[PDB]
Amino acid sequence: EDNKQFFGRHRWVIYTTEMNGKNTFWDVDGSMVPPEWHRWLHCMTDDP
Amino acid sequence: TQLITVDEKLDITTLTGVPEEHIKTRKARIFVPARNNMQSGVNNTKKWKMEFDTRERWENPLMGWASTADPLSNLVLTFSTKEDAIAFAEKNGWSYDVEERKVPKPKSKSYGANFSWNKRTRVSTK
Amino acid sequence: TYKYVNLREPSMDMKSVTDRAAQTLLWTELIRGLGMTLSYLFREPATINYPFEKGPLSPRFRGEHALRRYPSGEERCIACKLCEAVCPAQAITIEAEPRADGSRRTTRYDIDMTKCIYCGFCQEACPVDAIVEGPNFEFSTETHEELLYNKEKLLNNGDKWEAEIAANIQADYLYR
Amino acid sequence: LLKKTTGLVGLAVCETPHERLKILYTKILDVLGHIPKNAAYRKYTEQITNEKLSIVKAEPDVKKLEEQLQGGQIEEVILQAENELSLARKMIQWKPWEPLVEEPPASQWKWPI
Amino acid sequence: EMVRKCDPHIGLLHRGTEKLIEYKTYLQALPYFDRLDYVSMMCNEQAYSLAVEKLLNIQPPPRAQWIRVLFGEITRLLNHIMAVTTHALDIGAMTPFFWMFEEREKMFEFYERVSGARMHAAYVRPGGVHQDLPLGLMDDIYEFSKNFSLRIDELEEMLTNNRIWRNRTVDIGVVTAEDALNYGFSGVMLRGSGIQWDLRKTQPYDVYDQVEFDVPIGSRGDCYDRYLCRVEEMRQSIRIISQCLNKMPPGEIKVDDAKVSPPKRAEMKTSMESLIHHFKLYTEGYQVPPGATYTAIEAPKGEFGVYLVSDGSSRPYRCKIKAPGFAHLAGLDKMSKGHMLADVVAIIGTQDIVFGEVDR
Amino acid sequence: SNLIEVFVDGQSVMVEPGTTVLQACEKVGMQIPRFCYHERLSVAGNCRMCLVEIEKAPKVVAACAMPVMKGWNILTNSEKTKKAREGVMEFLLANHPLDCPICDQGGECDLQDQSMMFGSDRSRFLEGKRAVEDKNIGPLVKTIMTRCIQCTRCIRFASEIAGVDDLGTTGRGNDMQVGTYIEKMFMSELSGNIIDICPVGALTSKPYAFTARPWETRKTESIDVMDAVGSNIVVSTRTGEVMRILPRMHEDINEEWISDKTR
Amino acid sequence: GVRTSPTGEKVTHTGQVYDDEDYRRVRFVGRQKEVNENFAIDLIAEQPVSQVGSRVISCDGGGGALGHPRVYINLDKETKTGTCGYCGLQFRQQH
Amino acid sequence: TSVKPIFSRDMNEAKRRVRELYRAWYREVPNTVHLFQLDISVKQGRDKVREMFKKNAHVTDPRVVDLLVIKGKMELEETINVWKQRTHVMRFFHETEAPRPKDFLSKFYVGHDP
Amino acid sequence: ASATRLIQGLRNWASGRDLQAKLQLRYQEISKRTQPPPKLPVGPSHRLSNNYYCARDGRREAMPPSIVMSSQSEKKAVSPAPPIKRWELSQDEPYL
Amino acid sequence: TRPTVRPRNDVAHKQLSAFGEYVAEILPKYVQQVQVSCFSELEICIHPDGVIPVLTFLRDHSNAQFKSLADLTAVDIPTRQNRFEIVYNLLSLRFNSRIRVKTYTDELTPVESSVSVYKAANWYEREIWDMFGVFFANHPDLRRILTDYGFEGHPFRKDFPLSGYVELRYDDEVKRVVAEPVELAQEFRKFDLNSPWEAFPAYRQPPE
Ligand code: SF4
Ligand code: SF4
Ligand code: SF4
Ligand code: SF4
Ligand code: FES
Ligand SMILES: [K+]
Ligand SMILES: [Zn+2]
Repeated sequence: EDNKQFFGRHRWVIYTTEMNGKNTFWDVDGSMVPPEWHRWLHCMTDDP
Repeated sequence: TQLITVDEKLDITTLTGVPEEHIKTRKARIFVPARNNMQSGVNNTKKWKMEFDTRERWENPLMGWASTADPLSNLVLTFSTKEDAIAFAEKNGWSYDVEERKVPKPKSKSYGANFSWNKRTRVSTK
Repeated sequence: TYKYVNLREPSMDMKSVTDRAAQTLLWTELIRGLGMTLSYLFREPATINYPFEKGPLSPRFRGEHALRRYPSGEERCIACKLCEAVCPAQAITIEAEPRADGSRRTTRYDIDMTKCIYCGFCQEACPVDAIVEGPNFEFSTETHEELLYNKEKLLNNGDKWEAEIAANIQADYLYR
Repeated sequence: LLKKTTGLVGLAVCETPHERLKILYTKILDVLGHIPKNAAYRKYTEQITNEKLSIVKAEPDVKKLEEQLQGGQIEEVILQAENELSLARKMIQWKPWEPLVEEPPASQWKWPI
Repeated sequence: EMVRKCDPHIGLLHRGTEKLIEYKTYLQALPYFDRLDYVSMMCNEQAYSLAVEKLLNIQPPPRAQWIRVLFGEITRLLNHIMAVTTHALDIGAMTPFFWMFEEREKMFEFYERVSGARMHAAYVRPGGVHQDLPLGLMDDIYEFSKNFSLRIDELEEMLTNNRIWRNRTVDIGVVTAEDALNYGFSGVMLRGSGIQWDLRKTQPYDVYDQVEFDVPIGSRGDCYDRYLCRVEEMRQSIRIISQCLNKMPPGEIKVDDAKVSPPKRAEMKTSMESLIHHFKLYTEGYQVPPGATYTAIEAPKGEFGVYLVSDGSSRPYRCKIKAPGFAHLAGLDKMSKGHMLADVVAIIGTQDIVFGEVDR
Repeated sequence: SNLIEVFVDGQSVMVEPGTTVLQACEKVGMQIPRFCYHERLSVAGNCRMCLVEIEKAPKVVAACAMPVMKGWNILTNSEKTKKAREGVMEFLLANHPLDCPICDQGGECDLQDQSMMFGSDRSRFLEGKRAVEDKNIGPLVKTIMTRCIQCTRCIRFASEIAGVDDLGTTGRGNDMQVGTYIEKMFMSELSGNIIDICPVGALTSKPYAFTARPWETRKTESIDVMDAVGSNIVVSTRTGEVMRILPRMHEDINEEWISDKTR
Repeated sequence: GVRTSPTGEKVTHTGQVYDDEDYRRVRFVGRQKEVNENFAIDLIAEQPVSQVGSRVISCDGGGGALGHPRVYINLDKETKTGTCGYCGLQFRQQH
Repeated sequence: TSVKPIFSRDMNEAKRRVRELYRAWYREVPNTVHLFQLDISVKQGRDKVREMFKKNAHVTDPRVVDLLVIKGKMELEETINVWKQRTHVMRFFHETEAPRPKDFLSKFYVGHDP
Repeated sequence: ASATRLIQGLRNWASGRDLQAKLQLRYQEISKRTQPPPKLPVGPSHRLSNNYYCARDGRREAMPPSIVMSSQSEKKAVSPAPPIKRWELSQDEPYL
Repeated sequence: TRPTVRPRNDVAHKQLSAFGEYVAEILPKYVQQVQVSCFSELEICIHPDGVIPVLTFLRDHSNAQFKSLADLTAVDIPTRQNRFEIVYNLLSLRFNSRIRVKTYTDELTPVESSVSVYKAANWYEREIWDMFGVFFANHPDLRRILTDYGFEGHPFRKDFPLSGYVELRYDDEVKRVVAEPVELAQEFRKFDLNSPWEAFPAYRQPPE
């Protein structure tokens, strides 16, 4: 979080380097976010 | 004058753009649709319908869906009278056959017949 | 109740005529436009860092479809075919029979996602909250038939996204 | 007073609207005399043309003539008088006061079918 | 250099929309109207809703009418941003496109918060709207509208007094008022030629007789006065949105005839009549009494009409869609004579043309 | 002729003596709603959905059973006729279970359809509904008796046309239950026609159960060949597959019934 | 509760599996047949029968307006439990 | 049976219009084969024109053949002016379509169509 | 918002407008993404009495179109409506 | 009937009825029916020989001034022997009103083109030709406007199927997009949605 950023920048993810066997160091993906954090990251809630 | 005399049968099959397969080999059915016996309502039995012969419906190899090649398989028309329907079928060159309208015959309803003195039409319960 | 855009007669005194001639010869409105473009040069841009930042969405969002369950594992769909009766694309195809314990369940539940218009009429027609339209929009495929979902794909989407789908329905069911 | 613009694009400002409206209204009545008296188009158009001509003759002002002719600007009142004249010259040729040329078929305007 | 004849060939997005409408119910044929003028989604929804409600002899509740007028003016801001910015981007000014599409992005967020879709909401329905406003939406509409005047101001700083923008639009596409009436023009195509006509004033619909706005009128019939009319219509849309946010009433958002609009999901799962009505509305749909209507609204492109014919059933029989871009693009051949090939793209910009509604 | 003159909404119509109000309204093209009335069964008069106003008469009459008197003006669309219809539909839907999605009669239900056409659009029933024990009457007719509206078309069919006399009503009041009272298996040769004449989903087809739904079926009109009667049927199909077999009305053959083999 | 054909192909909860000689197994060759392994007929069988003391009970699936329509289940049969037509939860009268 | 004509009062004027339309197509076919750069010959396209004209050779109503001449002029106008592409002109030559079974026995072998 | 006062003053000078009072980037002034649950109002037909549907039936009060003329005095000429009232110019901002 | 019923506009109903009498008695050569709907819309049903006199009257008369052609439409009703119903939606800006002018034709009788009355009609009746096949005599450039260039048939006729008769695909053999007969992988599933019970007793057609 950074609530001094503007709305859209204020929540972000740094993706892991290995998810389910795939090297995602450079191959990060929008669909690597699990559904419990997908509400918070897409700002469907204020609650992680 | 500005009115000509055409003594020919009205045939517009060249103008409708329908291919010859779906003109000369199709059989229209002109009919009043039967009442759904699941229901007592008779409002769907008021108008004349024109449908066609059902052609092949086969299975989609991918999904199992019902594939078709008949364009006229969903084509149902609605007519006020039988004669409008026959004129439309003859105008478009469709071979047709016509079922006459089936009305239910008038019934003699008597609630007193359920409680007769000497007839078999007594109800055993109510 | 009406106004006249562009019905101004300009002043023809020497002051205003020299003003307009200075605008012509010295390009004053052009420097105004350069100043406005320069003003946007020194703003923070509106660019979010996709995929590491995501665009904002509401709990009403209509993304990928999913078939849901009760809090027992029993699937909610009771084969009533309201969703394919209302589906304006006819993207939904349903077959059904009583399964081995006598329950009214589906054997087929297909949704062609390439016919689908993503309008959510199936989730508002569904009387048991079975079909919903989840928050997933990041589901582009590489082949056309991977978007022709059968019942197993939709039940996997339900099992995959239920932790989020249930919270969005929890946020939005009082408006429905 | 010399109205500077009509506001409508392509509608030129008429310098003498009163004389132009008088000429147009009397010319409408001259053309409209060639229609039979039992034709309702003649009676209705003589009625509204005589009303408009009385209003034009009875008001020397142009602004009050606009407020009581009740037809927008005075130049589009002139344009509608021209359109009525052209219509009357066409209605002489059509003769639409005659009886109905043909009855429709029996269920032609029956909705629903 | 000159253009002697300009023949637009259309039908390259003809999808047979108003034949597909005939095989679907009224609720099912509603999302075809989002896809006609696809920068004017809820306005076409509102037009079809008013057509079906005029045939059904029912009326929306007052809060639904204020939601429709609020989102119709948000839709009008969307469409005039699209109009002005693509009209500048085709002439060559590429920067206010990027400036105004961030505000257009925020209004798509308003649509997504109210419906779940960013464009094709299927929200305004026959009977009212589908669903109520989520809490805190009107505060964010206020925060948008409070700043949007500065956005229009800096767009207008970039284009209006600019000599290069004026030299592309001032003597271009002059339409006389009589030819604009004769060629079936509507909306800004009439009002730029000085015709005082707007359907929100003369033939007023949902609550437009209760909001208070001015109607911009051009003077020379050119591309530049129609540009100024669209900019001032964005100004007046901001004015109407301020009045709609202050005058929003409480109440329901559907007509409380549950034989037309669906019951709530809380009472569908509790009441027997409500479950029967939910069933028959989402499978058969509501029947419309037989008749034909021509309902027309003031869309942001002009008069958007629906000639809808009902036969008593739960599907439309005929649904002719009158659209502004059809008549405007028919008038393109007159509007470009004696001009150059560069002026033709400015004329296709001043006629706000979207080929979904041109083609159906 | 001894035809008497009656009026349906003021329109003059000459009917035979002995005509009921419903048949007199049928002669002018108006269909009075009904649940217990069926023109091939004896008249019950026990659902009160046919209640119509005769003008200058301060009481609605049961149109299925009341003979028309001479000079009556039957008001089929008057205000207290509509109040009678909405009240009786309210009482019909008071204890009726919320089963329309899991019901096979859904989409082809008389109770649904003329609740849409003649009922109100909402409920005032704030109580707990009843639940009726289901009966086992055979492998053909699925029985879910909570959906029963006690119209007694069952008992009249099995008593008069099927000739069995083994269905009835046991109990009394709101606890009145239609059934056999014993674990009996109703197996007539015509035993599947109580599926047809059940207006509600209380008697559905057990082989057809849960498989299809009426709007998506394509109704093809064909002939029975299981016997030499030539029974006229509708073969309803969905996506190239035969779903069920319903009867067609033909007054000279199978009037609107078929056998269980045909069905 | 997924089981496996002798061809190695998984069987869905419907009972669908392709035959040994059906060519349409080639769509899974080099790819996967996607089934769901949470069979609903096995999961609802794990729920215990609810003992209630009333003759008629009601069920709406839990959650109020988040479940299914509220239906009333008779429990007069002592041989068989009363099962919900929507959610499949079953009930028994304790006397 | 008193109908308003379209262009032709009787069949002789109608055949005059059929004949002039055929002349126009016959003149146009070499230009169509050239500028669309079709892979057909001029004789083959002229045989296709003769086939399309002999397809409608049974019509005895003057209004119907007036409409046939009108639609043929519209096709000609779309072909002279390059409004059609090469694909629209080659759609008269059903080349990718398989040859349909003609006799009873091959239609019996492939399926259920009569 | 994070712009330094020099860039903020330069930006306000080159635009000619005060840009910090009306920022196009959204911050903590917008509504919270988590809201309290609503309690929505019901319509006027949610009544337990005097609420018969035939007394509020919209679809059934639609009638067929009244046929004025069909083919089966000195009466005043009429118009389809009164003529449209001339619009008044804006008191708010006429551009005059 | 206050909150949910659309309120009836009696003033406009009376005004449009009086104006319908006016148009019917000025033009009795062509006017067949005049009807005002319950939601206050005026339809003039005319004989098709008076397309130009009735529309020119409504455009040019001082008590009409229907200067704007809103829409021009055919409706196909196959049970009528004059199956095409040509609908003219006119707009008066002077009197703030709308009028509907309706006439008929079959497949072979031409309607006179109304581009001499409204230049808006140029593409509309060309669309009516493209979609219905209604030929408009003495039209400037009558041809197709919306369908493909080789298209056979008129798609908005009701005997024309939803998916048509031909469909397109690219074929790599001839290096060309080709037209082949239409085959659906999933057929359009026709839904018989009509209720067997009468909905509107005021619209009941009288029996034979
Ligand atoms: S979202 Fe709409 S188009 Fe998609 S499956 Fe649901 S009802 Fe059909
Ligand atoms: S509406 Fe819901 S319960 Fe009914 S068939 Fe569709 S998904 Fe299943
Ligand atoms: S019988 Fe009719 S009203 Fe009752 S549950 Fe079945 S469909 Fe619904
Ligand atoms: S089961 Fe059906 S037919 Fe039998 S009495 Fe009950 S509602 Fe009537
Ligand atoms: S129909 Fe007369 S009471 Fe049942
Ligand atoms: K039944
Ligand atoms: Zn349950």
